[PDB]
Amino acid sequence: LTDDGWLIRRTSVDTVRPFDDPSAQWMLDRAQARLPLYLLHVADHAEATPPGLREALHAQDAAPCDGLLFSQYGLPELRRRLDAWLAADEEWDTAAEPLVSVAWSGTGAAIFDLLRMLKDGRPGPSAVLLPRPGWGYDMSVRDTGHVPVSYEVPPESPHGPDPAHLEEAWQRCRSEGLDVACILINPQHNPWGGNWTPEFLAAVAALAERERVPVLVDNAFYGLTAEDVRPTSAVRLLGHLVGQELLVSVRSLSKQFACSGWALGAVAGSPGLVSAYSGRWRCLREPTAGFRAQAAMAAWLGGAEPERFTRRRRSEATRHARLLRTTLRAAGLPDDAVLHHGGAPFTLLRPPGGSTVEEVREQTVVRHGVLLGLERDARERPWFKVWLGRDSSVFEPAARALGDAAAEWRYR
Amino acid sequence: LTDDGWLIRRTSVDTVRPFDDPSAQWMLDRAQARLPLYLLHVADHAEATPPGLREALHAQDAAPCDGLLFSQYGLPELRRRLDAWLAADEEWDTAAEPLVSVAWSGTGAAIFDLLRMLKDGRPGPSAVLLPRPGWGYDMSVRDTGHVPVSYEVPPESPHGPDPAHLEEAWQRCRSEGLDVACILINPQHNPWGGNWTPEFLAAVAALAERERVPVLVDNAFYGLTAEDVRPTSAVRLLGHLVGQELLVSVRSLSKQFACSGWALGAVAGSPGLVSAYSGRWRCLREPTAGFRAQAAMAAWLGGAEPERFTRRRRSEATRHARLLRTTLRAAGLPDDAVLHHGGAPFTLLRPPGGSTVEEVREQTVVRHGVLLGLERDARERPWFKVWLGRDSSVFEPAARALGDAAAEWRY
Repeated sequence: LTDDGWLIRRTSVDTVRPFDDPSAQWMLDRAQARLPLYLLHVADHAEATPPGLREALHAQDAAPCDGLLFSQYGLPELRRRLDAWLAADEEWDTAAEPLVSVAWSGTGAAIFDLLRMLKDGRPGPSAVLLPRPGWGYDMSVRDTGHVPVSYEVPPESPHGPDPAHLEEAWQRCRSEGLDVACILINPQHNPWGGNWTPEFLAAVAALAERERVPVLVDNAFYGLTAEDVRPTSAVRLLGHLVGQELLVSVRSLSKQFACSGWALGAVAGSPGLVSAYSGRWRCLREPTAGFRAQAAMAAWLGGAEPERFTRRRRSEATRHARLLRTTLRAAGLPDDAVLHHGGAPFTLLRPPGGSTVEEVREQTVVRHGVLLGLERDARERPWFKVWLGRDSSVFEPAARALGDAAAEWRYR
Repeated sequence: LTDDGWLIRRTSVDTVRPFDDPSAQWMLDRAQARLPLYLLHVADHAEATPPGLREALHAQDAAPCDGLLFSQYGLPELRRRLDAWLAADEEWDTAAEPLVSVAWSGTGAAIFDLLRMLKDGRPGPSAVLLPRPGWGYDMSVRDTGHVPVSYEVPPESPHGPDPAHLEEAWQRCRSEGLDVACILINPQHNPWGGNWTPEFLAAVAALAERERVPVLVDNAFYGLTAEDVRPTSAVRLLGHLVGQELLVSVRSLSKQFACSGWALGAVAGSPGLVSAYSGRWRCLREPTAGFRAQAAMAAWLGGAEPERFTRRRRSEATRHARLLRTTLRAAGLPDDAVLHHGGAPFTLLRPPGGSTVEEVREQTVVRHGVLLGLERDARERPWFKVWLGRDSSVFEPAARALGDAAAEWRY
């Protein structure tokens, strides 16, 4: 499990094309050739679950736990664990009175359900303010009936956007005649890894309060900052929006805790928004599924292994950022072509000048097995995105292989 | 476990109201009093999984299997398994060339994604033809931008609707100026338990072909007919629509195989519709989740237990329909107040005349612990729906309690 070929040979090889993105074939060809493959382009930890988690899944054989459950909020032993755990972990305002609900099919799907909820009763053209680049929010915005109007997040900024970026996007809503339905923020940001500021959050809150527009917080990486980076807690700083029906946060558990297949998460915030989400806008569409996974996670999350695993992941993200930096320096990259902000486990690489970046991307897989992400800034300048949150057993050889590849890159 | 109170005490008791339907409180009060509770209103088998299925989850510890998958169609070992299994079980037309895809968050959710895919590119008002009553299709139709235009399915018909019912619905689309986007059918029908006819399916196919409208088949209960009832196979009879991009079926595995929490199912049919569903209209919304559950179910489906479990469920459903008929005759109900058609595991009870049916429904829980479903026909006449697909360990005491309740009813 020191590389990722096994994952593609099992989950991608099929008698149908597994997806039509060009990277699908790059990954297949590398994996089927049984050559080392390193997937640094998607933020997963597929190589292992945390200690104790699979055991917790098996322990739930003690009682029947594979039927549908009779709560629109998820399994109560999980829901109340998340309420306590999130309030402590994110340092929620004790004077706010939020409601917490389980999401059991992915927080991207919870965002979709939240956005279609906010389209209800809105005949007029509507906008969602969202970061660009963002983690797949754009299609959920379009598919739920809104216009995506993005605010720029520069890759170079260790703190992500500034209020001026939000204002520019708001002014495009003004001139396009689009009613703003939601402001979506991602303070520990995928893909750039910025840690967003109280300044920016206050600008978001002021716009929310002025226009009566809810804020949607994606906290997937709140718990995965670098060791020397204290995450900005948007729910703490925006606590006054809870009682105004202007705040909902979503936070995947399966990302931080290396169980992406279980698709468990928390939806929390204003009680009207969250109760409407949970029943009307989620449980009419999907079943009350995930009984066993929720019970296993309630037992696991209530114990001692979550803190140990989180501390491990944050120490790895820090060490891997440092190892990538020195590896790429030894390969000949200039210091300023390697950025790591510590708000989420991503390192950003400026691709070598003058080559077609998609070609460099493919040749890195073909020649050395490493698949990186590709993002672009507001002027379409390309950046490679390197996910750092793999176990060291995979990241150490992946880093070495990327060092081999980057020595073939020309920096002038 | 010979009742259901354990399930409500674990999954409904909380510091928030679990849902605002009045039945939530009836269920809580009975369960929290630790008096026998029998949930016969939802088609689940929460009391137990089939032999070998939980063991299959353990066996998957042998390799890492809790990350995201790199296929928009689900885990290949499951998808391949379902393709072969469905083609044999439903006797698909060997001349058709369908595509099969895994659904991993519920087939009601797959229907939602299919319906919103069919709204794409349609500014004009559009309709979905659907049965009334149906299993929750109506809100997916509305929430994906269509107008629900229902065709009547009479509870009394052991074969469900006739072509005239479909035509009446189509004519309402015509007079309202609604463009038909989809015809949804449920041949082994929830809630009435009819087994729909080749006649009706032929009328559906003729309408689909004439108007170029895809058919969406819900086959949740295809494998759960009574012992003496061969299910009508819509995909077999509609095989010619596959190549025309006019057929998609959805089939939950988790109902038949008593693992509803795993929310695994199959989406199958026209390759353009199914590939567009799988990627564009599902994987941009949902993560490629369910690795371990899909792997466990693929392994389990490769053994001998699934066929044994299915035979057992069908035997139980048939025995339970018989036991309810005898129990309710002894309680004083007329024969025409107790219907079981055998197309799915439901018995229909006509409530006592002159009582308020929601009151009778509540009092049956309060006094005897039995929760029945409530449906109505096209003239709003009420019927209780009794789910039969529970283990006998639960159903036998449930039937005794329902007999006790029904003896208090006036016929």
